[PDB]
Amino acid sequence: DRKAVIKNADMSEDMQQDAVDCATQAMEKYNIEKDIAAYIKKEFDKKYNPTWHCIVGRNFGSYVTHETKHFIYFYLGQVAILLFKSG
Amino acid sequence: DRKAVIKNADMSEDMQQDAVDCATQAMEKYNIEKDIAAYIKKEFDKKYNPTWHCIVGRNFGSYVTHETKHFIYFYLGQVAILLFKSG
Amino acid sequence: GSVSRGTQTEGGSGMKQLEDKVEELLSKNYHLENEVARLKKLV
Amino acid sequence: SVSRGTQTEGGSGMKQLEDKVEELLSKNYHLENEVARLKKLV
Repeated sequence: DRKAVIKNADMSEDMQQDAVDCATQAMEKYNIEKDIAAYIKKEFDKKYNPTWHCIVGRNFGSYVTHETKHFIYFYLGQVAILLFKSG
Repeated sequence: DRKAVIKNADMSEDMQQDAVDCATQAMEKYNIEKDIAAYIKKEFDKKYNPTWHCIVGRNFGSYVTHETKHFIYFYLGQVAILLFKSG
Repeated sequence: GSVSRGTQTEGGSGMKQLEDKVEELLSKNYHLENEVARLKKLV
Repeated sequence: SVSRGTQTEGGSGMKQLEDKVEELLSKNYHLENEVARLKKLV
């Protein structure tokens, strides 16, 4: 019911869908953002090497620095998801 | 109506107050979180070396990895502020 | 590679829609309940 | 290197509403069936 809208990305297409999948899996498991956030960061640390970070929520803003081709910002439903690599 | 409450910190005391000051300055200048977020990240990049990241908001959760003695999570009023180093 | 950038959420749109829909349902609900109570008495 | 998370004091007013609509929608459907069920006896 909660369809995927990518607001911004500097990332490969494969990885972008793979983020959107994770986010979806995480949201089937956990209701709490902190926990969705950890689920994803962890999965990406494994597949694509450290060091990823991930913020999940509805009313926040950010300023961050990422590695080339390792950044995504997208909504899964009315919930925003920031995921990116630095370290 | 905007007193400082530290929820969690792994940081020096000087730095911690200094964050709380930055946050305060930023919020005198900018209403928008994104912009408060940038103000701080930038300032800490300058004073304490890169690479800092900063998330500012009211309804979000996170999972992140930080450097030893470079992490703070605190509220300035009803607005939460995450700031930390990872490069 | 090193790229600095920010994000901002835009939530809040469609809230009156919900607020007004709750009001509607609450009201329809109370009135439906009374109809039930009224008919249970009959049967 | 220290991995950790945060969470804000839950939660949004909008989730509150979303969840309240869900609740009412559901109570409603069920209340209607009860009516028809008595309306079927009448």
